[PDB]
Amino acid sequence: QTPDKAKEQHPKLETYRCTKASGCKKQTNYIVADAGIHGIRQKNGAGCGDWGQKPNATACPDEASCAKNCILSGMDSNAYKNAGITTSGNKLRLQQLINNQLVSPRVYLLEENKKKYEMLHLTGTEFSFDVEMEKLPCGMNGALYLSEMPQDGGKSTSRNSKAGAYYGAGYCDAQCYVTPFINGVGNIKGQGVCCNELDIWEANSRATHIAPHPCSKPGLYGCTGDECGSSGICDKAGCGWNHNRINVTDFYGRGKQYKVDSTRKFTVTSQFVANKQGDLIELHRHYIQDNKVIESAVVNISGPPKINFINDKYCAATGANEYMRLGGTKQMGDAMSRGMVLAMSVWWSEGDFMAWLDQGVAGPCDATEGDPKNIVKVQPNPEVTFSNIRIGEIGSTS
Ligand SMILES: OC[C@H]1O[C@@H](S[C@H]2[C@H](O)[C@@H](O)[C@H](S[C@H]3[C@H](O)[C@@H](O)[C@H](S)O[C@@H]3CO)O[C@@H]2CO)[C@H](O)[C@@H](O)[C@@H]1S
Ligand SMILES: *[C@@H]1O[C@H](CO)[C@@H](O)[C@H](O)[C@H]1NC(C)=O
Ligand SMILES: *[C@@H]1O[C@H](CO)[C@@H](O)[C@H](O)[C@H]1NC(C)=O
Repeated sequence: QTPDKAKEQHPKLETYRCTKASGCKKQTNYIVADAGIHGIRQKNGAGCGDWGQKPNATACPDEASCAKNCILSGMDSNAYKNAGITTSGNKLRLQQLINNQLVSPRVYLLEENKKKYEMLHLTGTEFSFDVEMEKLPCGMNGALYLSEMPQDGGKSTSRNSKAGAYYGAGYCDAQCYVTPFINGVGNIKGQGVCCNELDIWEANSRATHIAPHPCSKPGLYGCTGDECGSSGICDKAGCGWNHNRINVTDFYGRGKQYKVDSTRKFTVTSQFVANKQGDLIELHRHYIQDNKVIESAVVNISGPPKINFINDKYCAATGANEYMRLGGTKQMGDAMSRGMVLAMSVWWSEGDFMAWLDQGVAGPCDATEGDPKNIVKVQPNPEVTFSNIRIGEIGSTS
């Protein structure tokens, strides 16, 4: 789509780069709403296509026509605020609803110039954030994750690609979903938009999940047919780690009866460990609440190695077949070494209610309190605040 002339006022976010020897240093970074949330319309006010579908056929018979007919509205400060996005110092607040409107924001981190996404190379490094999870009941998902999206939003791929990173273009992930735009251009062939993805944090106040999703093609890839499927080029499932699935159900939850108390603020430190050859071999996690290092808990079911981190032995043992088949931890770390885009969102699901995250062996929720219609009864205004993001040498962020 072709950006209109309206001013874009990206919310400011302070983030930190750290070293054992110098500590953490402040950086100016910007937050950008997905291209979609900006508003992509035809002049007659019609839209240019729906998630899961290719673009308007009349507006986008071809790429150039699509580029001309679909206009993207710039988002100013109030636009950002009505989309549920706000920042303060080093805090980012994402609200799920604004004035009874489902806004469910997805935002990406920009470099200080606003023209490129801040690309993060996490293999061999450490990543930490603080999160405020209390206002997230069952069924909700406050996600902090990375996707191997084009740094420029796709702009260099075509003459017609105009939105760029500056307006939130070029999203992808390991689901390979068919979206109306690929790389900032009409997705005329209706391909799935794929790419390696690292889910550092997917949670609500009742359950958390960690999950690397490797893909066999580098960067953003428009899959076709089977390339998009279960045995396709991406690991749709991922190799997850939920303390409730490895039988340690008192590790994370609301209240004093849990090691990490989801009703209060806490720090989430993740450590991506590399071998001598520079390949990712293991993913470590530890928390900080009340000035206390809360170590992750060992596997408490028979099968997996008795460890408290992700590695290929664990993933293999836990039935992460596609993960292992598409290259496992080394493949994921190669995307992490090339550089990935930080994505942050708030969402819920009318289709399965996030059951994979907080029901059965995943958590303490029943089969209906996660329903979006029930979620607003429990918590009328679901939200999440991620803050104090600091990337740096292992041992210096938390
Ligand atoms: O459009 C829906 C919603 O999607 C998330 S993106 C989601 C990715 O698609 C996915 O790769 C993961 S969610 C995924 C878990 O990672 C995986 O372990 C399990 S088994 O399957 C779930 C469900 O697909 O991570 C991201 C982040 O959640 C967007 O963030 C939302 O904005 C939109 S509304
Ligand atoms: C495509 O846009 C045209 C107008 O240009 C509109 O009449 C039609 O409904 C659109 N198709 C869909 C599925 O929305
Ligand atoms: C889960 O752990 C509890 C004790 O911590 C144990 O009693 C139970 O048998 C375990 N479940 C499995 C399947 O191992």
